[PDB]
Amino acid sequence: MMKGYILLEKVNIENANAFNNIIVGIPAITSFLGFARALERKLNAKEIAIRINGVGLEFHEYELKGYKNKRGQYVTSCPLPGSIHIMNQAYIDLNMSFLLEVEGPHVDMSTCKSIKSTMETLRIAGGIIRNYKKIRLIDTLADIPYGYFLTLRQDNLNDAAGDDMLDKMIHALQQEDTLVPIAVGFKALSEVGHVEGQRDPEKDHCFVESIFSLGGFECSKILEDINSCLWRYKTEEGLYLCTII
Amino acid sequence: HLATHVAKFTETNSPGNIGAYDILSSDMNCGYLDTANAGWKEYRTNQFIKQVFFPVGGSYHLLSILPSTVLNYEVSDRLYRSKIPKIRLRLLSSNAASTTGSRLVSKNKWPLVFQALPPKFLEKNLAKALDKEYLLPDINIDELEGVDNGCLIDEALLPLIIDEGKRKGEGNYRPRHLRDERKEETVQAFLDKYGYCNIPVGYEVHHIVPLSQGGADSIKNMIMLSIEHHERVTEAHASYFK
Amino acid sequence: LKSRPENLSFARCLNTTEAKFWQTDFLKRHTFKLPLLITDKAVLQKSQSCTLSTECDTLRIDFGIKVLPVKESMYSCSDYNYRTAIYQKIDEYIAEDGFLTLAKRYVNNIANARFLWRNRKGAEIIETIVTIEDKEYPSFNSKSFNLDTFVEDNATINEIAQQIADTFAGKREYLNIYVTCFVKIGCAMEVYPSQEMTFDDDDKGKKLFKFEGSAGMHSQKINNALRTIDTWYPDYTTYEFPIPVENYGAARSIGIPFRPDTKSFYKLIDRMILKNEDLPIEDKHYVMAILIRGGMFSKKQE
Amino acid sequence: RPENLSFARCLNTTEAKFWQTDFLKRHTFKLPLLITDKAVLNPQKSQSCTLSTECDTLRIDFGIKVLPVKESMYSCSDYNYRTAIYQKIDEYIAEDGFLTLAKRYVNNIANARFLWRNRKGAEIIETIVTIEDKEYPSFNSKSFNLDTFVEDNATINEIAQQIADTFAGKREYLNIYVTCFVKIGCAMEVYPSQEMTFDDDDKGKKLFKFEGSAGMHSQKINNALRTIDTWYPDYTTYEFPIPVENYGAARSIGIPFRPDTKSFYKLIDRMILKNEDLPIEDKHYVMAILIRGGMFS
Amino acid sequence: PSQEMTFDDDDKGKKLFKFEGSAGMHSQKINNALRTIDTWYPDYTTYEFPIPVENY
RNA sequence: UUUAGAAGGAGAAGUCAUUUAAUAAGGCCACUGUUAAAAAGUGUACCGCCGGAUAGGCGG
Repeated sequence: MMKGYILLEKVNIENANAFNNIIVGIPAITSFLGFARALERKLNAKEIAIRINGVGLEFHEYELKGYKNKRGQYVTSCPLPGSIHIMNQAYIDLNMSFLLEVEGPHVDMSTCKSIKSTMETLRIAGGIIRNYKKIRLIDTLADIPYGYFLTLRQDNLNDAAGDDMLDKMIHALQQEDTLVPIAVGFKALSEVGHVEGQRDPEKDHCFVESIFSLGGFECSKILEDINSCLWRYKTEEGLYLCTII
Repeated sequence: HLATHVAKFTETNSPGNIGAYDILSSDMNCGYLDTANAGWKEYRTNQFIKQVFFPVGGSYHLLSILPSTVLNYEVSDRLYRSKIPKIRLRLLSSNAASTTGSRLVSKNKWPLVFQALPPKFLEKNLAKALDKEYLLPDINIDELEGVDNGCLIDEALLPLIIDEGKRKGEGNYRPRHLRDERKEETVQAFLDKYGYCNIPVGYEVHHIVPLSQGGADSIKNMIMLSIEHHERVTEAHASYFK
Repeated sequence: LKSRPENLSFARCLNTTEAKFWQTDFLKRHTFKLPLLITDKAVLQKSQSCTLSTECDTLRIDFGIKVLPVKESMYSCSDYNYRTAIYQKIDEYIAEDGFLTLAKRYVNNIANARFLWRNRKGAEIIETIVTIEDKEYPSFNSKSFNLDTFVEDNATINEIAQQIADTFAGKREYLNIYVTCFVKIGCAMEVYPSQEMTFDDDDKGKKLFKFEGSAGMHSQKINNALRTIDTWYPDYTTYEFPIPVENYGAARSIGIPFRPDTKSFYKLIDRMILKNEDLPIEDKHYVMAILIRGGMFSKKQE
Repeated sequence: RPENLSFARCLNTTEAKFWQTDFLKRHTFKLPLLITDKAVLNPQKSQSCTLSTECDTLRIDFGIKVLPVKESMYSCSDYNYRTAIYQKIDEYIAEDGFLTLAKRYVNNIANARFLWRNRKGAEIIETIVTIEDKEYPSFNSKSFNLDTFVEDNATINEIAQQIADTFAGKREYLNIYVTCFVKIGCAMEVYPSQEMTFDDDDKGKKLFKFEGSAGMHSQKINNALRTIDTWYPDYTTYEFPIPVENYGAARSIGIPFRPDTKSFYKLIDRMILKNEDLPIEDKHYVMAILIRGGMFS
Repeated sequence: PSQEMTFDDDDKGKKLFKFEGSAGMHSQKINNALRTIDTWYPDYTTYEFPIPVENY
């Protein structure tokens, strides 16, 4: 039982779901959190017994699946619908990297082969893995290549002019260009019982809606803390969420 | 119709009247926002709606995700006059919205939507696709001339090697972090290139564009050299790659 | 058991990536390789078109395939009896055939290089090369293979079909295939890349697939020619050409469904798990063929 | 009318690239021709192309590629239509095999009609075909007229026999590459194609840049070769050929010429379904349209 | 004499010093010859030679 | 166990015509570039032989 962190370096994904609710481009972070949880479950199916809790995102390159129409606005592309008309979807080519806060025994020069074997049956936000560049276990603060980290900056999200989120989001968005909208977890309702029609009937069912906040990009050289990134799960009385504290 | 949480928006072919509405208004300045925290000017079983799993610290909970179509209508009019970047989405026809049966979606079936682009020096292009592709020599196939088994043996061919180092990879230099890595497969490459048991003591390893303007660790992009030849080309390549 | 589960989902077992185009000659194929940018033209309109340079003769297309087992790739099943029943059926099919009669045709498709659709007509010579990440394979000429007469007695076809049938059975867990092709058209002729579904308020031209400038093809189209081996549909003896594999047989070329009768997917699953009758080998071939492609196989609740 | 039916064009042309030579060393000389720019008097920038002062001949390089009509049948939504098209094409090729139109196509290359304005004022025009290692005999395009078609040559008959036999019989593709030389003078004004601009506050004259230098459109070099429609009614009075199209008349005259009498929106209801016998000029028009292709629904 | 560095790589061979129609020596070499008198560095007994008086 | 699981964009085209931009014009005046340095790794590698396989070994 020792604390460490693994790095998934330069994972490029085609057709990742970039149309979560309102944000076109960067997907919801719960996609990456559930990807880390699916990797944790895949390693738990094997008898390695290794836990993962904490994930930070480092974006390198992005390609919205489209072009520019006249002046700079984007028009996006889509496949042809078939056997069961198109309604609303978008896709992206991401080239980003993962920091996974890894907590569990027997990590040094181990579990990398298991992660490599179990990664091939995984999709990041519904997109193909293709070829990630490397898996690394270097335990330094300056172990990051030249990328940009998407963190939770609750400064203009919290303190800005405007009475409420709506009359405050766009007003906090004019003066800062790096700051971007981010879907951050999701909670709506109650009645956690066992109503039918579930994907797995032996679980807890709910009717849940996405929630939103702000985010920002900082380089690998200039930074504040590891604790200012590496997003964590959190749970309350029906208010499941992901945050950095 | 006009409810905030209506189905048949993220997908289709889901026969249901799933409307959750909103009788709760908690509009405090928290660290987040929801459909009730917004401006907001305007539920049993599930099939063909997105279902996810979330850990509660202990077990897992299966959660069905409903859209925020009132926020989808409000973002369009908020972004109509705003100056931050925005991405249009013309991925719809009128008959699909008529079949779906939502009056709010019918007025805004081609919405002006929020977006989150990473900064504009991160978007890929032709140079950002050609930097990951590295050149190859146009002659190295087998023992052609001046060569017994891989190594450049005879003389009067190092001008040919110097013009193969030229004529490819000129003016297209990349930064240091935009360079191909040196993998650990290379020891097995010297093992099974021609039949060597290990790295020869009497030979070295070299490429034709070493760490400058292309070059990768392929199965053919290495040419082993002698001491004098490598010593000469270390300055010969730096003569034009100053 | 009486009915299909309320939520059944299958992952696709043949995940292809999008391809990208490059222009090269036929005497300098593996040697050098130029980017094929999408240029623009005047039409009487703003029409995007692509063509080779005046100093090139062929074009080059590279794309990759990933193979996952059908047994393991069950993403969501809301039952245990149905899961064990189809598991037993899959083990029975492995024991009796070994998933080889499907894989031979799945590699017959790439043997004739059907993934270059309008690029095939008028071409001079083809050099489709298939490479796995550990083993290289000999090339073949796509003009010697008919588009209807399949080959079930080749060598490279048999080897690759067996090596992918082990993954289909469940012996391995993944497979990666890299394919390169060198269709020879002529000097400064026209190539035919893919075209997007980007609607526009003002524009009325055709925009082709950019993909960082260097043109290419969608993975949806490049997969469609690798699963067009259905010759077991009814009245096949009056048509003499294969069709792609779907549920209802609704090929977009014709508009009349090829197999909408009881020889289908729903009405064969209703006759396989529940009935457990000795349906012939072609029906089982089709059933595991559509189960390889996968999708959403939930029962029709209302 | 039936479901989605379409076609592909059976003859294909590249985009010709302009050059500039001198007629003394016309085999061994080749110089590029870049589109200049000079403003004209009103705020407006316009481009113009002209030769240099030390040369004398314009050069055009373009190649043709032919496929069979059976191999060019693209979108088939019904097999009754497809087998009717097959039967009509085989009863056409049972006796001549597209021999009427291929000869006129090869003649239309042979006059060098593809230069729309560069033929206005020329001393000598020659046409060379050198696709294989063998060299075809050189041409004399100044000894031809627009209205009449010649039928008794050697190289025209040989090449027309080659395309008319590859149209149905031997092989699927065939490529023939042609090079043309026009003597217009010294440092004169040459006319490449024009580009459809789409920006406001600019009355530009953006000419066509192919591979940087001057060039020619593909739809314009395929509009001169498609002008052979000397079978339409009211031809003896007007006495000029018209480009072949699904409607009646081109945009040159404005008024329609064949809106009802012979047009693919009208006669195909009484051709593909009734299969009644038609005169050979109507069949020539129908397979001229099926040579061009396009949507037919 | 001390060579004239890698000025122009037209001649790959080692050049020499040429000024006023003769050879000689760079006087930076003479300067670093006369500057080698420092025997006050740390761990003098381990190495035991003079070192040129440089910044470090 | 990730707004998870799935998907054929297609065929066809004529952008064309002419056009004078030009008259007039003062870049100015003054401010020390200096401090200090390692190009040279050994800069070229021959015979007498025994050996008759161009194996391999002694001496100058």
